Amino acid sequence: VGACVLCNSQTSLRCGACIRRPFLCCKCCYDHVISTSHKLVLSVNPYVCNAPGCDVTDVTQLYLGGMSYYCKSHKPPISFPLCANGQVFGLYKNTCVGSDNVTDFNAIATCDWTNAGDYILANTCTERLKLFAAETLKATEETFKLSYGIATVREVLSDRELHLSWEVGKPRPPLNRNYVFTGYRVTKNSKVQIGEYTFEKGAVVYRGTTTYKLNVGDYFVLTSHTVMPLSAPTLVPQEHYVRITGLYPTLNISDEFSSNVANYQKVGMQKYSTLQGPPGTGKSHFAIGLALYYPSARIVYTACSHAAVDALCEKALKYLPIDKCSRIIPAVECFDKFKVNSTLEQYVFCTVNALPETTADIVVFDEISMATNYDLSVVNARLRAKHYVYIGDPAQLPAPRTLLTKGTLEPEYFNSVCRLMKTIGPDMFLGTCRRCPAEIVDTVSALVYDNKLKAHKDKSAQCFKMFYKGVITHDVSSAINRPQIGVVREFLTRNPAWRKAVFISPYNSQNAVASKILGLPTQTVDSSQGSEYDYVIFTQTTETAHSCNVNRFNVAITRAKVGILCIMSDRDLYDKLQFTSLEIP
Amino acid sequence: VGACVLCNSQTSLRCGACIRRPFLCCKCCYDHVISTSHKLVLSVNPYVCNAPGCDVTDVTQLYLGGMSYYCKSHKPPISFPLCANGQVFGLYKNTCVGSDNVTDFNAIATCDWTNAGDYILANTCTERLKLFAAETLKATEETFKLSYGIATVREVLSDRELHLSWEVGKPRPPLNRNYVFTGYRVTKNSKVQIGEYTFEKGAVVYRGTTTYKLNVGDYFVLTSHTVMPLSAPTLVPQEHYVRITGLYPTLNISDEFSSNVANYQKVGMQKYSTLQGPPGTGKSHFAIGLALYYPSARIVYTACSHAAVDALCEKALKYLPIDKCSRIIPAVECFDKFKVNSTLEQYVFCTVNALPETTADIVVFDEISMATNYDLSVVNARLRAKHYVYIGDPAQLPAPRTLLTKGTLEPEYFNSVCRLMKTIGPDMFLGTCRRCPAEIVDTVSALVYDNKLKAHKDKSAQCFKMFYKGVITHDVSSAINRPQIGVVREFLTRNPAWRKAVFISPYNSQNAVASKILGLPTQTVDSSQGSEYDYVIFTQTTETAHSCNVNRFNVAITRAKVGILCIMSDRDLYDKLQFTSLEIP
Amino acid sequence: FSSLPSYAAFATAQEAYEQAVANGDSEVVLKKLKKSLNVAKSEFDRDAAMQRKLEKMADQAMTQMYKQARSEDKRAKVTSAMQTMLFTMLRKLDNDALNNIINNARDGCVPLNIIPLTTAAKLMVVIPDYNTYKNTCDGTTFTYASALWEIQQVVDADSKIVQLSEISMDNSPNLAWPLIVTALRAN
RNA sequence: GCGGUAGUAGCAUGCUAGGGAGCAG
RNA sequence: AGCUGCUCCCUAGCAUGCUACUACCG
Ligand SMILES: [Zn+2]
Ligand SMILES: [Zn+2]
Ligand SMILES: [Zn+2]
Ligand SMILES: [Zn+2]
Repeated sequence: VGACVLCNSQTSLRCGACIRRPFLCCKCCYDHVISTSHKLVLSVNPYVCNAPGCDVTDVTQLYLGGMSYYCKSHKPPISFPLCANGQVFGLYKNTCVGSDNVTDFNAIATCDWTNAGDYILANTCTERLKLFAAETLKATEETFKLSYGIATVREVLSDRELHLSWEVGKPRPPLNRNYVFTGYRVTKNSKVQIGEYTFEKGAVVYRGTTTYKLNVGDYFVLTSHTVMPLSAPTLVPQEHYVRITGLYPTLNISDEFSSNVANYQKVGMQKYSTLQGPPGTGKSHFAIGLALYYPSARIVYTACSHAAVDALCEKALKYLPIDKCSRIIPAVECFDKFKVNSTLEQYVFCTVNALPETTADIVVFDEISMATNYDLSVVNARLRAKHYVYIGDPAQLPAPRTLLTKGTLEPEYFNSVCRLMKTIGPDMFLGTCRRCPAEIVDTVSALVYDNKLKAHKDKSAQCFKMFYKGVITHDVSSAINRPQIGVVREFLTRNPAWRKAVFISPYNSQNAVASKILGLPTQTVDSSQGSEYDYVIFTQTTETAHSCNVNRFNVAITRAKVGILCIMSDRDLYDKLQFTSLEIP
Repeated sequence: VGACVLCNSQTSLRCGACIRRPFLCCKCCYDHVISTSHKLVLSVNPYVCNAPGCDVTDVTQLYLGGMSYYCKSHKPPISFPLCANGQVFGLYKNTCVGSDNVTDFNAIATCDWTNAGDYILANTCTERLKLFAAETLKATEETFKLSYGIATVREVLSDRELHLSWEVGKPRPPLNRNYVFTGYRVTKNSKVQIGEYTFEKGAVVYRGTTTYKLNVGDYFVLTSHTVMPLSAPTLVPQEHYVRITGLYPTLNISDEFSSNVANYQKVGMQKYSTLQGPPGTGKSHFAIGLALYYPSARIVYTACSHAAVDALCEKALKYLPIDKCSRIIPAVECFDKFKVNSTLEQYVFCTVNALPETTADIVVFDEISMATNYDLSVVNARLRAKHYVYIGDPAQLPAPRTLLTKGTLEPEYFNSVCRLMKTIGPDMFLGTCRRCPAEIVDTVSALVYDNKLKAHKDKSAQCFKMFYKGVITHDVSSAINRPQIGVVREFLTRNPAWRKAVFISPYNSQNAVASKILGLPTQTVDSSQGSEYDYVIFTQTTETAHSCNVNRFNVAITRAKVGILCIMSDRDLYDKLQFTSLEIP
Repeated sequence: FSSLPSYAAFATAQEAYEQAVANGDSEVVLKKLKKSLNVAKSEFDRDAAMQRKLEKMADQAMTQMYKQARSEDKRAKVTSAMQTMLFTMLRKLDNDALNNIINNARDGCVPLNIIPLTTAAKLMVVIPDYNTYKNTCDGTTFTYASALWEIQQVVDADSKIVQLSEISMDNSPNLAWPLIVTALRAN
């Protein structure tokens, strides 16, 4: 027992029927339970009538019957209503202030997190209430994700190709590269240890963790975690230092980090670093640059996935002596180039999923778009450093949301730090980019790139443009273009030097079937971070908003040192982004 | 204590004066107690006036007496009537919805199961009420079968011939081949272990279990069981697969089973196999055909009697390897060609009477005609496999009913599955028969054989038929024709090659006596299953409905590869079925 | 009680009484109305105060009935548990040695203390220190109770496996030192 | 005016029952 | 994780008893 969230007074009650059973005071809980449909409260004992085999679970109908709570037809001669006076009988009934404006918590509870206003309230509410919204999001997605089917493989067709069989009553969720499956191997006693995999249609193509034998009867299931409550908020109430505290500047100047010397002082006197950095503007070069700002300082690496800490690592093998550094991995498939099970050190690479509890000096965050309110806050919830960096930008895709069907989340309300670049403003950016020719910078600036970025090296006049509409026949959550992959069929072979490029499609089924005629490597822009290639191909597929919005293009256009093909179907960003247009074969 | 059958709500009361004391709710119990004359209810204690040496057992005249229930003339000053408000005082008096239409269970309770409407309600009522009706039928038969006399043998005349004596107050039942006797050998302490025997008039002829000495004073009694309640219904709510689940088709085709290939897929996607199959059309050949459809499958062989599992076995010595196979026999005389006391295997043959509890894949049912609502449901009450076979047909005789004296049971209401071939339709049948020439196929089709079947090989023109009337003087339940066995006397010796045939009679007294002039083996069509012979004789005897009807005639005619004799007395099926007719000597 | 016969009589009696009081007719009218509403509250007393012992007694009976049902279910549960235990421990003693030593008795009675000594298939020895180990369970096989046993598996007080090569006189001070030897009866 | 019976409220003694705790052999 | 004996505190029930107030009647 303890204090409540909305009210901060000590209480002993819960919403039984609500999601994550928060602490709520007498009048506090009364408002929450009378304004909406949660009508089950838990004290040290639950509020139910102990009548043998009775049914009722309401709160406003049960009464007191001496030692216990009883039903109306069950109650003794004279009683005392448990729910009166505008209060529910509980601990600390006097020191309770309550509240009037309860529409916030009521909406957050009764919501299903399906539409845009859901997240509008999730951010625009109280910060503790937004932590609660984060945990409610996690619980809802966990409950909805195990509710799908079980992959009961029965055949063995080939390697990376099998046949699927699923049970009655549960549909089969979108076999995407977004949500990883999880399987266990059968035996007479138990069934365990196959790992996490990723399936899609083929015959069924599977993406396996590590090579082994494919047995019969093994199930592949989207398993869930045991998510836990949060302690610290998203970020700290912020501050500007009077001095360079716990820090002292360097003595020399670094060639690769001469472009960021103006970025050293500006955050050495505050906690956070509000980054506005497009993919490939020296995004991670400062993660090793500001690292050697003072090698005695304790820098904390975070990552969205193991691929993010790999991009944070794939250049740490040259400038960083490995005398004392490590990365955290719990008891899979990834780079492990540093120490394992070493935590308190000079440099700690880490994915937020298994970060230990310590205190340090620097915190080099990994791209902020993927982070929601939950996982960004986990860092300061376990490791409370007292000045930060927030590498990343809402300029790219976030971590996707499963049942977001009505109008998709806006490019402002990703998470907490995300909003104050267009509410207070940014301080962080490199005036130089790293891949982009003139085609990928200036016209992209009229987008949410703020009319801010120049080109690295000058124009190539080589990124292609199309003029068509496309014909589509779509599967359960995927859609392939017979003609629009037939139009690129003419562009590829008739431009013989064009095929060092990787064609990407967010409907990876397109990349599944395009390898049958062309064989180019498959890739989706879901994990377009880390991929940095010279020639790239892209298409529009459907002209609907699953890919048409700003954050869905700009992960794919900003890729090339030379050029990218863009097969257009719609006219919005066809009129927005301009490239060289030619004749249609 | 638990839920009631009519209501599915928890209760604590019994219909005490009623047959099988089923669970009934408060309103349920009041309807059943006030609509008809069972007026004795049992709570955790009985509703009986505890006055010393009282006599009242009624429910509505007893009153409360404080701790106990007390009689009107013995009740305390102020009481509380136990049966008012339209309810009987019992547990869970609130959560009981009751029912209005109680005529069904009332009629099922008060009936004696002697006429046709009895079984009409036993079938057309609720399926759980069909379980209850099956148990009620079994209880009525068990209490009526022991109520007959005791066979007190006191003589020793010869082997298979003795003399009977029965006590006062009990008649001796029909000495039939339908109900088996049971004897126990006398000694000074107890009397046990002679076995199951079958008697009839001689002198008294006995069909003995196994050879032993016939002592003096041994009784032979129609001993009853201690039958138990049921759990599972007749059959599972049905379903058609989207795949071949729990199964995988074979690779080759079989010569013996190329006539059934079209029947493989048709139930490979559902549970039950409702079969319309005339006796001997490949009736059991598919049991070994579908068995090796997939030899890894778990196939459950049921049996009607050990003769039925023998007909299942009498062909299994060749196409089946005995590497892992068995049949069940509890601690007698029959074939036991496989493992004993082995249950969970590749194949287990079994008679439902002693089947254990496991889980399997295939269930090959033996002919459904005998099976009642009880016995067919027993199999899935103990072994719940999840696709079934229902080999059998209402085309033949069922197991007889003892006191079925009024209107005989109709050929549609045998059991559950037997109704939906002329209510929904049948799916299984072999378009080939195995013995029948032209005389026993096409004309039989105008009967309940659906104008469906052809001959195996063509006409023989050898079946015999007569034109007479018959004269009968009958015993307690048997009837012998002195003249009509005298007219076949002229047919036999004056056709010297006629005497390979066996003469049949439902009144085996005819076959008992015809052996005194002819000596041909005795046989009745009570167990005409398994008997498949070249030459056969039959006669009509009395023209009444005991043997003239559809399932009573057709059980005998479908027998010969060449021909059978048909001695008619009535003109219904003389005009119905036509054969070779000649002059009467 | 709210809808019992006394209520209508009492209510209408006082309604008419007070309507006539508002009329204010006589001096005996007050006495008569007050006597009526004395004897009509003498109906709402027996019918509304003693009617409530019936309900309380019925509830006493109902709670007793619930208690008896629960106590009756627990008995069946424990009966099943006990007979399952008996039958499961039965399936280990019906050997051929037990039949032998029972058919060698002159009445079928034998002392119980000799049943494990002559029929048990496995032996367990608990050893406090090294000298006792050297006197009893030395080597791979030993003799005891007129039989010969062969060793398999040795553990210590922590239930951790010890190899037969570690039980020496020099390595003794490094072992958790009750030792438990398990041996099998040799034919 | 008193006695009795039927009601309502408070107090006292003990008797059973349920729960928590302490000591001794 | 046992068999007894003694003591303190809290709750509920019933009987008995005391005392007080209303009603009927004599
Ligand atoms: Zn709630
Ligand atoms: Zn209740
Ligand atoms: Zn009844
Ligand atoms: Zn009585």
